[PDB]
Amino acid sequence: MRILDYDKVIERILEFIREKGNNGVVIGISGGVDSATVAYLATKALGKEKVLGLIMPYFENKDVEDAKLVAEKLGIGYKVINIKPIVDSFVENLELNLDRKGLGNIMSRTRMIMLYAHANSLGRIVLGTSNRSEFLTGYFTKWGDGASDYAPIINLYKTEVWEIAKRIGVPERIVKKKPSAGLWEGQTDEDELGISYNLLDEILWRMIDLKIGKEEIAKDLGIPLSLVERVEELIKKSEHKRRLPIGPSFEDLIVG
Amino acid sequence: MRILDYDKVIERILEFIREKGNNGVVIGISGGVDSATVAYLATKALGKEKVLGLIMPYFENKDVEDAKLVAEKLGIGYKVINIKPIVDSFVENLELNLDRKGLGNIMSRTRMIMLYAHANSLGRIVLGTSNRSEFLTGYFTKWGDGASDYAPIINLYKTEVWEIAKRIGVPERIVKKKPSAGLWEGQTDEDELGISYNLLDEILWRMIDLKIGKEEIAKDLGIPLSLVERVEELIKKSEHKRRLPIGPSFEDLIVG
Ligand SMILES: [Zn+2]
Ligand SMILES: [Zn+2]
Ligand SMILES: [Zn+2]
Ligand SMILES: [Zn+2]
Ligand SMILES: [Zn+2]
Ligand SMILES: [Zn+2]
Repeated sequence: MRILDYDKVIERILEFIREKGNNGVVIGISGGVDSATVAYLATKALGKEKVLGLIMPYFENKDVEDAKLVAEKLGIGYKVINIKPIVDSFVENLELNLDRKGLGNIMSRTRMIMLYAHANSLGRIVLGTSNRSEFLTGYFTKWGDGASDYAPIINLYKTEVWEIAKRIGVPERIVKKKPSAGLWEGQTDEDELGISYNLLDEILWRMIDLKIGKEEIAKDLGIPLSLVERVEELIKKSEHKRRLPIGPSFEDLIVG
Repeated sequence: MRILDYDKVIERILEFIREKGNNGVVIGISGGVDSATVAYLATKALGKEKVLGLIMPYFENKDVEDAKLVAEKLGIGYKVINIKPIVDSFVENLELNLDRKGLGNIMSRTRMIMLYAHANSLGRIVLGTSNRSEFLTGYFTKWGDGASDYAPIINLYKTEVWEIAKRIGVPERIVKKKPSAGLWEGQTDEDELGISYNLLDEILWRMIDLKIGKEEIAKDLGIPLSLVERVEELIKKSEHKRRLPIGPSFEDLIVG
Protein backbone atom coordinates (compact mmCIF):
# COMPACT_ATOMS: atom_id res chain seq x y z
CA MET A 1 0.00 0.00 0.00
CA ARG A 2 1.04 3.59 -0.43
CA ILE A 3 3.17 4.69 2.50
CA LEU A 4 2.45 7.92 4.38
CA ASP A 5 4.60 9.82 6.86
CA TYR A 6 2.03 9.61 9.66
CA ASP A 7 3.96 11.96 11.90
CA LYS A 8 3.44 14.64 9.26
CA VAL A 9 -0.06 13.49 8.25
CA ILE A 10 -1.38 13.72 11.81
CA GLU A 11 0.29 17.13 12.12
CA ARG A 12 -1.47 18.41 8.99
CA ILE A 13 -4.88 17.12 10.11
CA LEU A 14 -4.53 18.94 13.44
CA GLU A 15 -3.53 22.16 11.68
CA PHE A 16 -6.47 21.76 9.29
CA ILE A 17 -8.94 21.37 12.17
CA ARG A 18 -7.40 24.34 13.99
CA GLU A 19 -7.86 26.50 10.91
CA LYS A 20 -11.40 25.35 10.13
CA GLY A 21 -12.97 24.97 13.59
CA ASN A 22 -11.52 27.73 15.77
CA ASN A 23 -15.06 28.53 16.92
CA GLY A 24 -15.61 24.97 18.11
CA VAL A 25 -17.00 21.84 16.50
CA VAL A 26 -19.81 19.31 16.80
CA ILE A 27 -19.12 15.68 15.93
CA GLY A 28 -21.19 12.53 15.77
CA ILE A 29 -19.62 9.87 17.98
CA SER A 30 -20.84 6.34 17.27
CA GLY A 31 -18.33 4.09 19.02
CA GLY A 32 -16.65 3.17 15.72
CA VAL A 33 -13.02 3.96 14.92
CA ASP A 34 -13.63 6.69 12.30
CA SER A 35 -15.63 9.07 14.49
CA ALA A 36 -13.45 8.28 17.51
CA THR A 37 -10.32 9.13 15.52
CA VAL A 38 -11.84 12.43 14.42
CA ALA A 39 -12.92 13.02 18.02
CA TYR A 40 -9.35 12.46 19.26
CA LEU A 41 -7.72 14.60 16.56
CA ALA A 42 -10.26 17.38 17.10
CA THR A 43 -9.75 17.32 20.87
CA LYS A 44 -5.95 17.39 20.62
CA ALA A 45 -6.19 20.15 17.99
CA LEU A 46 -8.70 22.49 19.63
CA GLY A 47 -8.84 21.33 23.25
CA LYS A 48 -11.81 19.57 24.84
CA GLU A 49 -13.82 22.77 25.46
CA LYS A 50 -14.23 23.23 21.70
CA VAL A 51 -15.51 19.72 21.00
CA LEU A 52 -19.13 18.68 21.51
CA GLY A 53 -19.90 15.05 20.77
CA LEU A 54 -23.38 13.78 19.94
CA ILE A 55 -23.99 10.08 20.60
CA MET A 56 -27.21 9.28 18.74
CA PRO A 57 -28.24 5.65 19.17
CA TYR A 58 -31.20 4.01 17.43
CA PHE A 59 -30.39 0.52 18.76
CA GLU A 60 -29.59 0.00 22.43
CA ASN A 61 -26.40 -2.02 22.07
CA LYS A 62 -22.78 -1.95 23.28
CA ASP A 63 -21.83 0.52 20.55
CA VAL A 64 -23.23 3.23 22.86
CA GLU A 65 -20.88 2.10 25.62
CA ASP A 66 -17.92 2.47 23.26
CA ALA A 67 -18.98 5.97 22.15
CA LYS A 68 -19.38 7.16 25.73
CA LEU A 69 -15.93 5.68 26.45
CA VAL A 70 -14.50 7.91 23.73
CA ALA A 71 -16.36 10.91 25.13
CA GLU A 72 -15.23 10.04 28.66
CA LYS A 73 -11.52 9.55 27.99
CA LEU A 74 -11.40 12.82 26.02
CA GLY A 75 -13.20 14.87 28.65
CA ILE A 76 -15.30 16.56 25.96
CA GLY A 77 -18.84 17.78 26.41
CA TYR A 78 -21.30 15.25 25.00
CA LYS A 79 -24.99 14.45 24.68
CA VAL A 80 -26.76 11.08 24.24
CA ILE A 81 -29.75 11.48 21.93
CA ASN A 82 -32.16 8.60 21.33
CA ILE A 83 -33.22 9.01 17.68
CA LYS A 84 -35.60 6.05 17.45
CA PRO A 85 -38.74 8.11 18.21
CA ILE A 86 -37.96 10.54 15.39
CA VAL A 87 -36.80 7.83 12.98
CA ASP A 88 -39.95 5.77 13.57
CA SER A 89 -42.08 8.89 13.06
CA PHE A 90 -40.54 9.30 9.60
CA VAL A 91 -41.50 5.67 8.98
CA GLU A 92 -45.05 6.08 10.33
CA ASN A 93 -45.54 9.08 8.03
CA LEU A 94 -44.14 7.04 5.12
CA GLU A 95 -46.90 4.42 5.48
CA LEU A 96 -45.03 2.15 3.09
CA ASN A 97 -42.57 -0.68 3.47
CA LEU A 98 -38.90 0.29 3.66
CA ASP A 99 -35.96 -2.11 3.68
CA ARG A 100 -33.15 -2.00 6.23
CA LYS A 101 -30.95 0.11 3.95
CA GLY A 102 -33.68 2.70 3.48
CA LEU A 103 -34.31 2.72 7.25
CA GLY A 104 -30.59 3.09 7.90
CA ASN A 105 -30.64 6.08 5.59
CA ILE A 106 -33.28 7.78 7.72
CA MET A 107 -31.19 7.19 10.87
CA SER A 108 -28.03 8.67 9.29
CA ARG A 109 -29.89 11.66 7.83
CA THR A 110 -31.63 12.16 11.20
CA ARG A 111 -28.20 12.28 12.84
CA MET A 112 -27.15 14.87 10.24
CA ILE A 113 -30.06 17.14 11.17
CA MET A 114 -29.23 16.75 14.88
CA LEU A 115 -25.57 17.61 14.28
CA TYR A 116 -26.33 20.71 12.23
CA ALA A 117 -29.06 21.87 14.62
CA HIS A 118 -26.50 21.85 17.44
CA ALA A 119 -23.70 23.41 15.38
CA ASN A 120 -26.04 26.12 14.11
CA SER A 121 -27.24 26.90 17.64
CA LEU A 122 -23.69 27.05 18.97
CA GLY A 123 -22.07 28.91 16.07
CA ARG A 124 -19.94 25.85 15.34
CA ILE A 125 -19.13 23.71 12.30
CA VAL A 126 -19.86 20.01 11.81
CA LEU A 127 -16.89 17.69 11.32
CA GLY A 128 -17.72 14.68 9.16
CA THR A 129 -16.12 11.33 9.86
CA SER A 130 -16.09 9.61 6.46
CA ASN A 131 -12.91 8.08 5.02
CA ARG A 132 -11.70 7.65 1.42
CA SER A 133 -12.51 3.93 1.39
CA GLU A 134 -16.21 4.63 2.01
CA PHE A 135 -16.14 7.69 -0.25
CA LEU A 136 -14.85 5.79 -3.29
CA THR A 137 -17.13 2.80 -2.76
CA GLY A 138 -20.26 4.80 -1.99
CA TYR A 139 -20.41 3.11 1.39
CA PHE A 140 -22.26 5.96 3.08
CA THR A 141 -25.69 7.57 3.15
CA LYS A 142 -26.11 10.38 0.67
CA TRP A 143 -26.95 13.58 2.58
CA GLY A 144 -26.76 11.63 5.86
CA ASP A 145 -23.76 10.88 8.04
CA GLY A 146 -20.77 12.11 6.10
CA ALA A 147 -22.55 15.28 5.00
CA SER A 148 -20.71 17.96 6.94
CA ASP A 149 -18.81 21.24 6.68
CA TYR A 150 -15.37 19.65 6.73
CA ALA A 151 -14.19 16.01 6.71
CA PRO A 152 -10.71 15.68 8.35
CA ILE A 153 -10.07 12.11 7.21
CA ILE A 154 -11.94 11.91 3.91
CA ASN A 155 -8.65 11.60 2.03
CA LEU A 156 -7.37 8.76 4.22
CA TYR A 157 -8.01 5.10 3.43
CA LYS A 158 -9.45 2.85 6.13
CA THR A 159 -6.15 1.03 6.69
CA GLU A 160 -4.50 4.38 7.37
CA VAL A 161 -7.30 5.51 9.69
CA TRP A 162 -6.66 2.46 11.88
CA GLU A 163 -2.93 3.23 12.03
CA ILE A 164 -3.56 6.84 13.01
CA ALA A 165 -6.18 5.79 15.56
CA LYS A 166 -3.68 3.54 17.32
CA ARG A 167 -1.02 6.26 17.24
CA ILE A 168 -3.26 8.86 18.88
CA GLY A 169 -4.61 6.74 21.72
CA VAL A 170 -8.04 5.66 20.48
CA PRO A 171 -9.32 2.80 22.70
CA GLU A 172 -7.76 -0.42 21.41
CA ARG A 173 -10.91 -2.50 21.48
CA ILE A 174 -12.41 0.15 19.21
CA VAL A 175 -9.48 0.25 16.77
CA LYS A 176 -9.60 -3.55 16.62
CA LYS A 177 -13.40 -3.69 16.42
CA LYS A 178 -14.98 -5.24 13.32
CA PRO A 179 -16.14 -2.34 11.07
CA SER A 180 -19.90 -1.73 11.10
CA ALA A 181 -22.01 1.26 10.09
CA GLY A 182 -24.53 0.08 12.68
CA LEU A 183 -27.66 0.69 10.52
CA TRP A 184 -29.12 -2.69 11.45
CA GLU A 185 -28.24 -5.54 13.78
CA GLY A 186 -25.46 -7.72 12.42
CA GLN A 187 -24.34 -5.23 9.77
CA THR A 188 -20.70 -5.74 8.86
CA ASP A 189 -18.82 -3.49 6.42
CA GLU A 190 -16.53 -6.16 4.99
CA ASP A 191 -19.42 -8.60 4.55
CA GLU A 192 -21.46 -5.99 2.69
CA LEU A 193 -18.54 -4.92 0.51
CA GLY A 194 -17.53 -8.57 0.20
CA ILE A 195 -13.86 -7.92 0.89
CA SER A 196 -11.57 -6.76 3.71
CA TYR A 197 -10.58 -3.09 3.96
CA ASN A 198 -6.93 -4.08 3.66
CA LEU A 199 -7.54 -5.71 0.29
CA LEU A 200 -9.93 -2.92 -0.74
CA ASP A 201 -7.47 -0.10 -0.05
CA GLU A 202 -4.78 -1.91 -2.03
CA ILE A 203 -7.11 -1.95 -5.04
CA LEU A 204 -8.43 1.62 -4.72
CA TRP A 205 -4.89 2.88 -4.32
CA ARG A 206 -3.76 1.20 -7.54
CA MET A 207 -6.99 1.78 -9.46
CA ILE A 208 -7.75 5.39 -8.54
CA ASP A 209 -4.49 6.98 -7.40
CA LEU A 210 -2.10 5.15 -9.69
CA LYS A 211 -4.61 4.50 -12.49
CA ILE A 212 -3.30 0.97 -13.04
CA GLY A 213 -5.21 -1.32 -15.39
CA LYS A 214 -7.54 -4.00 -14.04
CA GLU A 215 -5.23 -6.76 -15.27
CA GLU A 216 -2.06 -5.34 -13.74
CA ILE A 217 -3.96 -5.04 -10.44
CA ALA A 218 -5.21 -8.63 -10.25
CA LYS A 219 -1.76 -10.07 -10.94
CA ASP A 220 0.27 -7.40 -9.14
CA LEU A 221 -1.55 -8.71 -6.06
CA GLY A 222 -2.28 -12.35 -6.87
CA ILE A 223 -6.05 -11.91 -6.74
CA PRO A 224 -8.97 -12.96 -8.98
CA LEU A 225 -9.80 -10.42 -11.67
CA SER A 226 -13.37 -10.85 -10.48
CA LEU A 227 -12.52 -9.25 -7.14
CA VAL A 228 -10.96 -6.40 -9.10
CA GLU A 229 -13.96 -5.97 -11.42
CA ARG A 230 -16.16 -6.03 -8.32
CA VAL A 231 -14.39 -3.10 -6.70
CA GLU A 232 -14.40 -1.14 -9.96
CA GLU A 233 -18.16 -1.73 -10.07
CA LEU A 234 -18.77 -0.35 -6.57
CA ILE A 235 -16.91 2.78 -7.69
CA LYS A 236 -18.89 3.19 -10.92
CA LYS A 237 -22.27 2.52 -9.29
CA SER A 238 -21.56 5.10 -6.57
CA GLU A 239 -20.28 7.94 -8.73
CA HIS A 240 -23.64 9.64 -8.18
CA LYS A 241 -22.74 9.93 -4.48
CA ARG A 242 -19.58 11.94 -5.12
CA ARG A 243 -21.13 14.96 -6.83
CA LEU A 244 -23.80 17.56 -6.13
CA PRO A 245 -27.16 17.24 -7.97
CA ILE A 246 -26.71 17.76 -11.71
CA GLY A 247 -29.12 19.09 -14.32
CA PRO A 248 -29.20 19.79 -18.12
CA SER A 249 -26.92 22.42 -19.74
CA PHE A 250 -28.13 24.95 -22.32
CA GLU A 251 -24.95 26.51 -23.71
CA ASP A 252 -25.63 25.55 -27.32
CA LEU A 253 -29.16 26.89 -26.83
CA ILE A 254 -28.09 30.44 -26.02
CA VAL A 255 -29.12 33.08 -28.58
CA GLY A 256 -28.06 36.53 -29.72
CA MET B 1 -29.42 39.43 -20.02
CA ARG B 2 -28.79 36.06 -21.67
CA ILE B 3 -31.19 34.97 -24.41
CA LEU B 4 -32.25 31.32 -24.39
CA ASP B 5 -34.19 29.24 -26.89
CA TYR B 6 -37.02 28.41 -24.48
CA ASP B 7 -38.85 25.99 -26.76
CA LYS B 8 -35.61 23.99 -26.99
CA VAL B 9 -34.62 24.36 -23.34
CA ILE B 10 -37.96 22.83 -22.35
CA GLU B 11 -37.44 20.08 -24.90
CA ARG B 12 -34.02 19.32 -23.44
CA ILE B 13 -35.33 19.29 -19.88
CA LEU B 14 -38.12 16.88 -20.81
CA GLU B 15 -35.59 14.58 -22.49
CA PHE B 16 -33.36 14.82 -19.43
CA ILE B 17 -36.24 13.75 -17.19
CA ARG B 18 -37.38 10.91 -19.48
CA GLU B 19 -33.80 9.62 -19.31
CA LYS B 20 -33.11 9.95 -15.58
CA GLY B 21 -36.52 9.06 -14.15
CA ASN B 22 -38.13 6.38 -16.30
CA ASN B 23 -38.94 4.41 -13.16
CA GLY B 24 -40.91 7.28 -11.63
CA VAL B 25 -40.02 10.32 -9.54
CA VAL B 26 -40.84 11.94 -6.19
CA ILE B 27 -40.95 15.75 -6.01
CA GLY B 28 -41.39 18.14 -3.10
CA ILE B 29 -44.19 20.52 -4.03
CA SER B 30 -44.39 23.65 -1.90
CA GLY B 31 -46.69 25.95 -3.86
CA GLY B 32 -43.74 27.95 -5.22
CA VAL B 33 -42.90 28.47 -8.90
CA ASP B 34 -39.73 26.33 -9.01
CA SER B 35 -41.22 23.13 -7.58
CA ALA B 36 -44.35 23.83 -9.63
CA THR B 37 -42.25 24.16 -12.80
CA VAL B 38 -40.34 20.95 -12.12
CA ALA B 39 -43.64 19.19 -11.37
CA TYR B 40 -45.11 20.39 -14.68
CA LEU B 41 -42.00 19.41 -16.64
CA ALA B 42 -41.82 15.99 -14.95
CA THR B 43 -45.49 15.29 -15.56
CA LYS B 44 -45.34 16.29 -19.21
CA ALA B 45 -42.18 14.19 -19.58
CA LEU B 46 -43.11 10.96 -17.80
CA GLY B 47 -46.88 10.97 -17.45
CA LYS B 48 -48.75 11.81 -14.26
CA GLU B 49 -48.68 8.20 -13.04
CA LYS B 50 -44.90 8.44 -12.66
CA VAL B 51 -44.92 11.63 -10.58
CA LEU B 52 -45.54 11.59 -6.82
CA GLY B 53 -45.77 14.97 -5.15
CA LEU B 54 -45.16 15.43 -1.44
CA ILE B 55 -46.65 18.60 0.02
CA MET B 56 -44.92 19.08 3.39
CA PRO B 57 -46.18 22.16 5.31
CA TYR B 58 -44.90 23.38 8.66
CA PHE B 59 -47.08 26.48 8.62
CA GLU B 60 -50.79 26.49 7.76
CA ASN B 61 -51.02 29.21 5.12
CA LYS B 62 -52.00 30.06 1.53
CA ASP B 63 -48.81 28.31 0.46
CA VAL B 64 -50.40 24.89 1.04
CA GLU B 65 -53.29 26.00 -1.17
CA ASP B 66 -51.12 26.67 -4.21
CA ALA B 67 -49.29 23.37 -3.68
CA LYS B 68 -52.58 21.43 -3.81
CA LEU B 69 -53.70 23.30 -6.94
CA VAL B 70 -50.53 22.32 -8.77
CA ALA B 71 -51.10 18.70 -7.74
CA GLU B 72 -54.78 18.92 -8.71
CA LYS B 73 -54.17 20.37 -12.19
CA LEU B 74 -51.55 17.75 -12.99
CA GLY B 75 -53.55 14.81 -11.70
CA ILE B 76 -50.42 13.31 -10.17
CA GLY B 77 -50.57 11.29 -7.00
CA TYR B 78 -49.85 13.46 -3.97
CA LYS B 79 -49.56 13.30 -0.21
CA VAL B 80 -49.83 16.10 2.34
CA ILE B 81 -47.47 15.53 5.28
CA ASN B 82 -47.54 17.90 8.24
CA ILE B 83 -43.87 18.12 9.26
CA LYS B 84 -44.26 20.33 12.36
CA PRO B 85 -44.44 17.45 14.86
CA ILE B 86 -41.13 16.05 13.57
CA VAL B 87 -39.46 19.46 13.25
CA ASP B 88 -40.53 20.42 16.77
CA SER B 89 -39.20 17.12 18.10
CA PHE B 90 -35.75 17.93 16.67
CA VAL B 91 -35.96 21.30 18.41
CA GLU B 92 -37.07 19.63 21.68
CA ASN B 93 -34.08 17.31 21.57
CA LEU B 94 -31.86 20.30 20.76
CA GLU B 95 -32.77 21.99 24.07
CA LEU B 96 -31.06 25.14 22.90
CA ASN B 97 -32.15 28.26 21.11
CA LEU B 98 -32.28 28.24 17.32
CA ASP B 99 -32.89 31.30 15.17
CA ARG B 100 -35.44 31.23 12.36
CA LYS B 101 -32.88 30.27 9.71
CA GLY B 102 -31.66 27.34 11.79
CA LEU B 103 -35.26 26.21 12.29
CA GLY B 104 -35.92 26.72 8.59
CA ASN B 105 -33.00 24.40 7.88
CA ILE B 106 -34.50 21.65 10.05
CA MET B 107 -37.69 22.00 7.99
CA SER B 108 -35.86 21.73 4.67
CA ARG B 109 -33.75 18.76 5.79
CA THR B 110 -36.82 17.00 7.25
CA ARG B 111 -38.50 17.33 3.84
CA MET B 112 -35.37 15.86 2.22
CA ILE B 113 -35.65 12.79 4.46
CA MET B 114 -39.36 12.42 3.64
CA LEU B 115 -38.66 12.70 -0.09
CA TYR B 116 -35.93 10.03 -0.03
CA ALA B 117 -37.94 7.73 2.24
CA HIS B 118 -40.76 7.62 -0.34
CA ALA B 119 -38.34 7.48 -3.26
CA ASN B 120 -36.39 4.66 -1.60
CA SER B 121 -39.59 2.74 -0.81
CA LEU B 122 -41.01 3.12 -4.35
CA GLY B 123 -37.70 2.62 -6.17
CA ARG B 124 -37.80 6.12 -7.60
CA ILE B 125 -35.52 9.14 -7.80
CA VAL B 126 -35.87 12.52 -6.15
CA LEU B 127 -35.96 15.58 -8.43
CA GLY B 128 -34.55 18.72 -6.83
CA THR B 129 -36.12 22.09 -7.55
CA SER B 130 -33.25 24.55 -7.02
CA ASN B 131 -32.38 27.06 -9.75
CA ARG B 132 -29.02 28.65 -10.67
CA SER B 133 -29.87 31.96 -9.00
CA GLU B 134 -30.32 30.21 -5.65
CA PHE B 135 -27.34 27.97 -6.33
CA LEU B 136 -24.91 30.82 -6.99
CA THR B 137 -26.00 32.92 -4.02
CA GLY B 138 -26.17 30.00 -1.61
CA TYR B 139 -29.85 30.75 -1.05
CA PHE B 140 -30.88 27.21 -0.11
CA THR B 141 -30.40 24.79 2.76
CA LYS B 142 -27.22 22.74 2.69
CA TRP B 143 -28.23 19.05 2.55
CA GLY B 144 -31.85 20.27 2.50
CA ASP B 145 -33.93 21.01 -0.58
CA GLY B 146 -30.57 21.47 -2.28
CA ALA B 147 -30.22 17.70 -2.02
CA SER B 148 -31.71 15.35 -4.62
CA ASP B 149 -30.73 12.86 -7.31
CA TYR B 150 -31.14 15.34 -10.19
CA ALA B 151 -32.02 19.03 -10.40
CA PRO B 152 -33.63 19.74 -13.83
CA ILE B 153 -33.64 23.54 -13.56
CA ILE B 154 -30.51 24.08 -11.48
CA ASN B 155 -28.77 25.55 -14.53
CA LEU B 156 -31.54 28.02 -15.31
CA TYR B 157 -31.65 31.45 -13.68
CA LYS B 158 -34.75 32.46 -11.71
CA THR B 159 -35.83 34.87 -14.44
CA GLU B 160 -35.71 32.05 -17.00
CA VAL B 161 -37.66 29.69 -14.73
CA TRP B 162 -40.50 32.23 -14.51
CA GLU B 163 -40.63 32.44 -18.30
CA ILE B 164 -40.67 28.66 -18.65
CA ALA B 165 -43.33 28.44 -15.94
CA LYS B 166 -45.67 30.50 -18.11
CA ARG B 167 -44.98 28.55 -21.30
CA ILE B 168 -45.71 25.13 -19.78
CA GLY B 169 -48.88 26.42 -18.16
CA VAL B 170 -48.02 26.79 -14.49
CA PRO B 171 -50.83 28.63 -12.66
CA GLU B 172 -50.58 32.39 -13.19
CA ARG B 173 -50.91 33.48 -9.55
CA ILE B 174 -48.04 31.13 -8.70
CA VAL B 175 -45.86 32.37 -11.55
CA LYS B 176 -46.60 35.94 -10.45
CA LYS B 177 -46.51 35.29 -6.70
CA LYS B 178 -43.56 36.90 -4.91
CA PRO B 179 -40.59 34.49 -4.34
CA SER B 180 -40.28 32.99 -0.85
CA ALA B 181 -38.54 29.97 0.64
CA GLY B 182 -41.41 29.84 3.13
CA LEU B 183 -39.03 28.83 5.96
CA TRP B 184 -40.53 31.56 8.14
CA GLU B 185 -43.63 33.72 7.94
CA GLY B 186 -43.05 36.98 6.08
CA GLN B 187 -39.85 35.69 4.47
CA THR B 188 -39.08 37.12 1.03
CA ASP B 189 -36.20 36.10 -1.25
CA GLU B 190 -35.74 39.51 -2.89
CA ASP B 191 -36.19 41.28 0.46
CA GLU B 192 -33.70 38.89 2.06
CA LEU B 193 -31.15 38.95 -0.78
CA GLY B 194 -31.32 42.74 -1.03
CA ILE B 195 -31.96 42.73 -4.77
CA SER B 196 -34.57 41.64 -7.32
CA TYR B 197 -34.01 38.40 -9.22
CA ASN B 198 -34.15 40.35 -12.44
CA LEU B 199 -31.14 42.50 -11.49
CA LEU B 200 -29.49 39.65 -9.60
CA ASP B 201 -29.53 37.48 -12.71
CA GLU B 202 -28.10 40.28 -14.86
CA ILE B 203 -25.12 40.43 -12.50
CA LEU B 204 -24.69 36.68 -12.00
CA TRP B 205 -24.75 36.03 -15.74
CA ARG B 206 -22.08 38.68 -16.31
CA MET B 207 -19.99 38.07 -13.19
CA ILE B 208 -19.89 34.27 -13.49
CA ASP B 209 -20.75 33.27 -17.07
CA LEU B 210 -19.08 36.10 -18.99
CA LYS B 211 -16.44 36.62 -16.28
CA ILE B 212 -16.77 40.38 -16.70
CA GLY B 213 -15.21 42.60 -14.06
CA LYS B 214 -17.49 44.16 -11.45
CA GLU B 215 -16.29 47.56 -12.64
CA GLU B 216 -17.71 47.31 -16.15
CA ILE B 217 -20.69 45.38 -14.83
CA ALA B 218 -21.55 48.31 -12.61
CA LYS B 219 -21.07 50.36 -15.79
CA ASP B 220 -23.04 48.39 -18.40
CA LEU B 221 -25.91 48.52 -15.88
CA GLY B 222 -26.29 51.76 -13.92
CA ILE B 223 -26.07 50.37 -10.39
CA PRO B 224 -23.64 51.28 -7.56
CA LEU B 225 -20.47 49.20 -7.58
CA SER B 226 -21.47 48.44 -4.00
CA LEU B 227 -24.57 46.47 -5.04
CA VAL B 228 -22.38 44.57 -7.51
CA GLU B 229 -19.94 43.67 -4.74
CA ARG B 230 -22.88 42.61 -2.58
CA VAL B 231 -23.49 39.82 -5.09
CA GLU B 232 -19.83 38.90 -5.31
CA GLU B 233 -20.16 38.76 -1.53
CA LEU B 234 -23.09 36.32 -1.52
CA ILE B 235 -21.24 34.10 -3.98
CA LYS B 236 -17.93 33.84 -2.14
CA LYS B 237 -19.54 33.17 1.25
CA SER B 238 -21.65 30.36 -0.19
CA GLU B 239 -18.75 28.54 -1.85
CA HIS B 240 -19.01 25.97 0.94
CA LYS B 241 -22.49 25.08 -0.30
CA ARG B 242 -21.42 24.24 -3.84
CA ARG B 243 -18.98 21.46 -2.91
CA LEU B 244 -18.85 18.15 -1.07
CA PRO B 245 -17.17 17.99 2.37
CA ILE B 246 -13.42 18.48 1.91
CA GLY B 247 -10.51 17.43 4.07
CA PRO B 248 -6.73 18.02 3.97
CA SER B 249 -4.71 16.41 1.15
CA PHE B 250 -1.52 14.32 1.61
CA GLU B 251 0.16 13.90 -1.81
CA ASP B 252 3.47 15.44 -0.73
CA LEU B 253 3.56 13.28 2.39
CA ILE B 254 3.31 9.99 0.53
CA VAL B 255 6.67 8.22 0.68
CA GLY B 256 7.13 6.87 -2.82
ZN1 LIG C 1 0.52 -3.02 0.29
ZN1 LIG D 1 -51.13 8.89 4.51
ZN1 LIG E 1 -17.08 5.64 8.62
ZN1 LIG F 1 -10.57 -6.33 8.08
ZN1 LIG G 1 -36.24 27.29 -5.19
ZN1 LIG H 1 -38.87 40.34 -8.53
